[PDB]
Amino acid sequence: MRYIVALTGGIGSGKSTVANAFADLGINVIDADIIARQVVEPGAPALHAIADHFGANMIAADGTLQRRALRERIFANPEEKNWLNALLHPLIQQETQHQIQQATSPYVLWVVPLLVENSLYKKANRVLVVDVSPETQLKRTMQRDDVTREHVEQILAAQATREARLAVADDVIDNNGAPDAIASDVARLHAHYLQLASQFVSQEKPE
Repeated sequence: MRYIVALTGGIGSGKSTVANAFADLGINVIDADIIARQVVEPGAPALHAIADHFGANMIAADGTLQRRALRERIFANPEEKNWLNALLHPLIQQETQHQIQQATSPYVLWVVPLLVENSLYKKANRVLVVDVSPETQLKRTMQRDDVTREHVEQILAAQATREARLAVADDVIDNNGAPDAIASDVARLHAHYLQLASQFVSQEKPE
């Protein structure tokens, strides 16, 4: 049984930067997006039901998914998008706990961009939020993606607010100024998490 520390943050908060810092400390990272990408890769059951629902030509000859192609027709008929979820959802769910169970580190870092939006913090033991100013969010996204300021702002208005994230955070790490000052905080958090991880299974009283 692994202690699950969930990580989340808005677009451009540098989630990857924080996750890698924990990775360097020996923690296994389970990214929610990679999980989502794997359940629809060659061999996966999800490919099948896709061909049965949307169509046979949904899956290329080499068995791989026409990922960027499917993403089109779905947003062309967004009412099926909900369907394409009841299918992948339980699978994502299964793969995620399968990889939590496979981790050997004292605790795992579960990076969930939509932690707040999908209330996935209800499945975490600890919630770490990487926090930055909305300004920084705009800045970094206007460079790493080459988009207008009103394009990112349009995204921000679609994700949970900064405050909504802080409302469910157990720990918060500041990341709006050089991916190096992070070292200090991660080390602190990491030390505490090991502490929590080693005691949670047999702890008689909360905290």
